[PDB]
Amino acid sequence: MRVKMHVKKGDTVLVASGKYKGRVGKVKEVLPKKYAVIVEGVNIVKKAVRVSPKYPQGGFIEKEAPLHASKVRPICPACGKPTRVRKKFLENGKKIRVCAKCGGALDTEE
Amino acid sequence: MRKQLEEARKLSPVELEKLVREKKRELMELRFQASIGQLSQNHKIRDLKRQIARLLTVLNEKRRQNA
Amino acid sequence: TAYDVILAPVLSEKAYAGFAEGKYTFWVHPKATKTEIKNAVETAFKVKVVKVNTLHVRGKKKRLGRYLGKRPDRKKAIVQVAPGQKIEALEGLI
RNA sequence: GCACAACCUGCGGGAACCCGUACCGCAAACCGACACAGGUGGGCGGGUGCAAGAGCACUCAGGCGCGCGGGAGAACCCUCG
RNA sequence: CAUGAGUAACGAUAAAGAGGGUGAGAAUCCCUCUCGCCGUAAGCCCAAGGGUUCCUACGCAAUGGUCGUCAGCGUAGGGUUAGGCGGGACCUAAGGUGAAGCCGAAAGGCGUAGCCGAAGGGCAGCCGGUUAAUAUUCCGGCCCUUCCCGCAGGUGCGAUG
RNA sequence: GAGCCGGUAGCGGGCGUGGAUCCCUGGAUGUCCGAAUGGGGGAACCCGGCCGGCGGGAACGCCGGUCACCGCGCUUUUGCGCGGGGGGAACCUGGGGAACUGAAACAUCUCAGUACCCAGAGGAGAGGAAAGAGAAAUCGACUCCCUGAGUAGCGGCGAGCGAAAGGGGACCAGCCUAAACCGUCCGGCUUGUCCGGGCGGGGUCGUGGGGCCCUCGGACACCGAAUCCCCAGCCUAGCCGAAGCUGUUGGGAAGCAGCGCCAGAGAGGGUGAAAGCCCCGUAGGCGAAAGGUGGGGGGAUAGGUGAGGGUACCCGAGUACCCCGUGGUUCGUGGAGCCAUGGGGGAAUCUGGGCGGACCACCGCCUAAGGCUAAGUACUCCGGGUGACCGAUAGCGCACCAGUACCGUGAGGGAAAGGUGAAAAGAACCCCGGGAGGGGAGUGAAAUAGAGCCUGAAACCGUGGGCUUACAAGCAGUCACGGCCCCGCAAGGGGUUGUGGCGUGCCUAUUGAAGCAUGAGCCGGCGACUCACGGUCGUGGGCGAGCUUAAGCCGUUGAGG
Repeated sequence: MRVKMHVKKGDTVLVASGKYKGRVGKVKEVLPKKYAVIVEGVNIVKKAVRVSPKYPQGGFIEKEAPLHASKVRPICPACGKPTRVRKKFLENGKKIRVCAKCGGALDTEE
Repeated sequence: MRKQLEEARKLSPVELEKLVREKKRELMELRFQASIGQLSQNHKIRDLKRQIARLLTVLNEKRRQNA
Repeated sequence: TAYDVILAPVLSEKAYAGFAEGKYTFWVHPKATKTEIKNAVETAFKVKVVKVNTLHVRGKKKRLGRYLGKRPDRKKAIVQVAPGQKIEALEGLI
């Protein structure tokens, strides 16, 4: 939780929570880790405006706070994140490797 | 428009001259716009300014190289 | 530096009528010489600078939560045509 | 230097920018920490009457009615007969 | 946070009464009608100084020494433009500066000259009309101002000593 | 490394893994003011003269490049080409320089060369190779620390004030120029043989230097940046990086419980209540760059140093020195020395001349009246870190739109206000109402957590209930008892009082107070016998000879030696 981070759009687990049921992290800041797991919001029973239906009450409430979420999940769930061994000419690949592994290859899924 | 960075690289005296001048006029156009299209304009304004700015950065670079 | 442009039309109401038959009013770079008006005028809108006058105004009365202010400097200048040409679209407009 | 292109003088042609006005402004907006009856510069100061007159009394225009109200109205200070 | 106190006090003894109106509510806003006090001022006017505000539109919980649907109050928007008005684009006194110069332990003291420096000098317009709002600045009628290019006529013209 | 269009989140539109946000280093215009300097001027705004440009050309007017002053050296003609100036919290040098208070008065004296006005060099200057010390046939630059005695001493010898060599320590380069003599030279005057100024050898370190005669001499030394190349220390971006889940009481768990885990890294904070194994690029260790800075280690660049006697001498300051008029200094007038200067006098080249002892006779000392700089103590703007250092009236006053509000003419003075909650889910919607605001619904774990909204007490005002009160004289009260009402099993315990007994309120300064002497408006938070040394007496503790400053050194803990 700093100028540096955890997972990004990613897809991860909820340990100390109420859901645990991991899923799509719609957006995650740089400093306040502020990340939305699309896993628990509300309605803000909207303005009474025609902003929302003239008869409103916003629906998708999803600002995800706490940072006990168990980011990253290869064939393994709760795991920290490795770093590199480069291996290839100019190779950062700070992919995530521990027990199972996941790096969010630019392919099949984030 | 790093590409624009390029064109930049490309032109010289009277060129960059009237280029940035006319472009500038363009942004004027914007100024005018201050109450019409507007919405998608935004960018014509901010970026266009940044652009012409570059124009100047260059003139400086070149003729500076000169004298 | 030398980017000729130096203005923002006087979207102002009262100023309208003038636009309407022979003169036109606008906001101009608080500074341009009146002859500056004549030139920006002339080469800018391809016209015939006639009667170039000037006025200025700063802002008064803007309360800001816990502190306050009243705005910056808005400059006014009016220039007239020779035949009644140019500014067309602008004018039909507002 | 001028004096052949300097100045005096007509007509034609063409020029002329910078900062300024709003309104208050013998005064609740200027000065007394207050919508404080204090002070603060020059412009006839309309008219009738009075010997004269910006004083006098009623007024011209023009300006008000002071900004907390109604109430009976005895003590007594005030103001005045 | 109490207390005399819900008494003392409302800023001038230049008085006001009505009708209708608008309003959630109008002694305390708007018209209009009776009425008193100014008038030589409670006139208008330039200037100073204030610098918002002025207007037009909404609003009043704060503010006016209660009111208050009123405001110079709050919110927003628009509002003053001049070759000839003024001041500089010129003149200068007192007077400040100050190249020189005389002078202090230092910082300065004194200072011609040239300069800065005034509703004191000097200079070319006025009146009638138009905006919520500004005017000899805008419009219009009428009257000019110098400086530049020329041409036409005219001359020892030509400093600022 | 994959998200950003600063604090605004909202509107209305976007850029970007063909390194977008952003961290750094060097880039570009870089408005007008401010040393301002082209001129003026109430700064932050009005004027002007030169070449370029554009426009309606000339007049107008903008971008532009343009044009003080100073002294400073150069071609006297470039007046071309430099310098400075303008700052800066504290430290710093010199310039000039004060009352209080003490001396329980106070004129010598005192605070003190302190406060303050100034000028100025810095990043630190200051001082800095001896006409020194000191008396031993001794030392050896300068500066700062400990010690040197608070003795030696200065003095209405009174208040008081108060050294210096040495020693312990730290830090240790030393280097130079006119100094006529050399010759060289150009100018000289005026010509021969004087002066003037350039090159030098000489360019004194603890004493020679020069000129004549002879012995001479044929590779180790670097600066105070001489100087250059580097590992350039950093600057700000870097990187990794140790191990748990199941359960479980909970709105929560990181907690209780179960088993499995790390560790050259149990420093800390952060993740809805207290984790080594969850967040943290930290302690673990390592990391890294082509710019901006150098001591080291080494090189090279190395100016310039680095011999012997002989001989008539000429060769570091214009004033030393002595009279009085004065400064320093532990010295205040004195037997009073040395350095230092304001007046008048007014010279010596190493048999020279000040210095030890006022002075005289001695020995001894040092070598003056020029020049340069490093290194060790100071200082704190600014950065980092640690705190038997502070919690919102203490802390900077100042924890965040406080050096601003606001008073003063200016000079100048100089507040307050920190927290809703775990996260915004912070309040659709219905109902009295002009509005506020008020009842509901939803929030939620709570909303007596609801927007000035945590914890949220005292003071004061309020709504209801208990006892009590209209023949009463009293700070208060309070001992007694009787009537009420209360918990009560009773014992009895509560609150409330009518009858009666006896009762001058507290602080300060008083022979002396009820005060009519005083302080006292009520609540709340602030609100005052310390610290450093000297000492001094005690007494708790180590040896009798007992104890250790300044430092050098090891030092998460930094461990003490």
